[PDB]
Amino acid sequence: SELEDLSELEDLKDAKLQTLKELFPQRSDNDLLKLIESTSTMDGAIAAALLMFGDAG
Amino acid sequence: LSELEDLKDAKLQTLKELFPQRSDNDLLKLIESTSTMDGAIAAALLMFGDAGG
Amino acid sequence: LELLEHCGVCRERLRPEREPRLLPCLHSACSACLGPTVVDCPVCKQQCFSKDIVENYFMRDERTVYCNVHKHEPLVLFCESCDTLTCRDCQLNAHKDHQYQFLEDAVRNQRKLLASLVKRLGDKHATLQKSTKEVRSSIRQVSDVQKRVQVDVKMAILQIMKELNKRGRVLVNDAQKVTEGQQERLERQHWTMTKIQKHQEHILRFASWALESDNNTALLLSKKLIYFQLHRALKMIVDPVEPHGEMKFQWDLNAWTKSAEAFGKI
Amino acid sequence: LELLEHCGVCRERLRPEREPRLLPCLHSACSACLGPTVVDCPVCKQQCFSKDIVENYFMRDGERTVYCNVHKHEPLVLFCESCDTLTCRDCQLNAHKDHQYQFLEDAVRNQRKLLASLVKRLGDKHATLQKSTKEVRSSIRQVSDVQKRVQVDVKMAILQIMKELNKRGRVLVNDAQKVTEGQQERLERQHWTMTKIQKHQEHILRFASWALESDNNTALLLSKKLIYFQLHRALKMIVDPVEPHGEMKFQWDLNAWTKSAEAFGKIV
Ligand SMILES: [Zn+2]
Ligand SMILES: [Zn+2]
Ligand SMILES: [Zn+2]
Ligand SMILES: [Zn+2]
Ligand SMILES: [Zn+2]
Ligand SMILES: [Zn+2]
Ligand SMILES: [Zn+2]
Ligand SMILES: [Zn+2]
Repeated sequence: SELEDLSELEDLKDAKLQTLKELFPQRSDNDLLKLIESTSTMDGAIAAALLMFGDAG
Repeated sequence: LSELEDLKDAKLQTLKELFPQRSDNDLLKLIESTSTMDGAIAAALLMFGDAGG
Repeated sequence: LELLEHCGVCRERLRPEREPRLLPCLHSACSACLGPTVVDCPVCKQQCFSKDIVENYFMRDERTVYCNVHKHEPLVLFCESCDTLTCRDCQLNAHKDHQYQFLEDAVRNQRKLLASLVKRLGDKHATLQKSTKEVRSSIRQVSDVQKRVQVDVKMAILQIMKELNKRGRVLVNDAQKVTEGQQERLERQHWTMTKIQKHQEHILRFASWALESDNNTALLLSKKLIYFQLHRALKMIVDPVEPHGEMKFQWDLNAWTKSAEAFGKI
Repeated sequence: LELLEHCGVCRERLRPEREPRLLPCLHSACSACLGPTVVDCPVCKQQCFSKDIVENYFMRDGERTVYCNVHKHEPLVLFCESCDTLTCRDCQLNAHKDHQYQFLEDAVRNQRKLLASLVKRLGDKHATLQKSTKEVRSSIRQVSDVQKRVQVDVKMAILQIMKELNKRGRVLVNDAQKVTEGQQERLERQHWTMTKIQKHQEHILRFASWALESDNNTALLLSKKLIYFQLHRALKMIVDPVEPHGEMKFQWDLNAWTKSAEAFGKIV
């Protein structure tokens, strides 16, 4: 059961990564990942951090 | 006691100075009723009788 | 001055023929000013019966007045045993070998004693004339004390209001900061939703057109099912669910009005 | 609609001669719009190397035929089920020898019927977002109106507290005012006394002064009234008033307890 929950968690992280790609796409994936881990994967706090380092559009 | 008599008569003459029309026997009863305070006597004088300058 | 010389109600000049009389209260008026038992003053009281009323003798510019009894024999002499004056006949009659004196010496002595009386009484009426202004200023001073307390109270009130509005608007700035931080979050979230909806709407619009053209296009279409379904996995788990920040700032206004009135009464 | 058929920078109609390529982000543009390692999108990003960039095949209305990658003029018509894509007859004999296999006609029907299911599901999902957009848009207006209204509620409650407090203070002020003017009217009798006494003394005094100053054949007129001059001089000699002093306690009747005021104002 714990392995099933882990394989779910993986997709849960990847989906938020895909949203980041839809939003600000030009920054590398290896860059977005360190931040979605930093944020502990909050759907809006991730986006706020994305606005933080990078630029302002 | 001959001092207290002049002490009373002084205030009596002062009342005659203030309101003179009122008789003397009348003013005596009031200077006794007040126990001879300088101003409370003038107050009780405004009380009964004319009370205007 | 202008009022002493004149009479009572008529204010006529001192006419000696007017037989003017002088009251125990020292006013002077002709017996043609007031006629009627005990006689009273135009200013003071009926301070005495008519029996103690002397006619005013003021005959300006008849220097002489003659004795009561011995008719035309004038008084000049001073009966030292009777405090008053007599003519030569009474000092041979009534005051025979009564100890005797002349006018000059007793007049000088009486003037010198009355002048002393007058001087000391003037020095005392001067204390009156000064204590009058003293109490007159004390009255304005007490009235000013009332007014100055009236202002002191209001200014203590207003200083209390000042520091209170400081300590109240400092707490109001908390409502400012919160409301605008929650609104910063709401702006962020609406912005995210709008930009993501537009990316999804572009993806959806293009895919929808590309599919709806399915007449004689199966050749062109079948070449791209891979990347179609790839961006469909992109828009499939797009991963945003609307949270809602509940309103509990309604339960943050400290409205204890009863405590306020209780402390403001005293 | 008007935007898909057209190209990238030039917005040319889909010219098959234009060699239009299709990027991973699904936009389309001719290789004459963007030439340059990893190639990026005019809208999105460099989502993929140029290696994963296929050319757009949209030659509308006689190229219903598209020809295979390897076997030259042998066109792709067949679908390799084991490779998710298409091949011509030859690839299915060589590369896809006995590889699980499907024909276009059945695979196209089934694939259209499955992609339409995916599309209907994603459309019914995106409707909920086209609704939640307006949802949050109105939530902003409601949150801002409620923020302004709570911001005004606090202020108006404070103002009402202040109104009633000022009433209840000004009341005690008027009370002290009534007390003070009562006390002054009571102490006022002393000026009354002083004035009337001064008048009697001034009458007598006027008289005395004139009486002495006239001395020409007035020893007679004067000598008669020494007794009554000294009698009303006994009247004005013992006049009998002593000035009292009303102590000032109006300085110690202001309730200056400010330390309590600040304490009760801190919390609210
Ligand atoms: Zn007259
Ligand atoms: Zn009089
Ligand atoms: Zn004699
Ligand atoms: Zn004689
Ligand atoms: Zn172009
Ligand atoms: Zn793009
Ligand atoms: Zn195959
Ligand atoms: Zn082939």
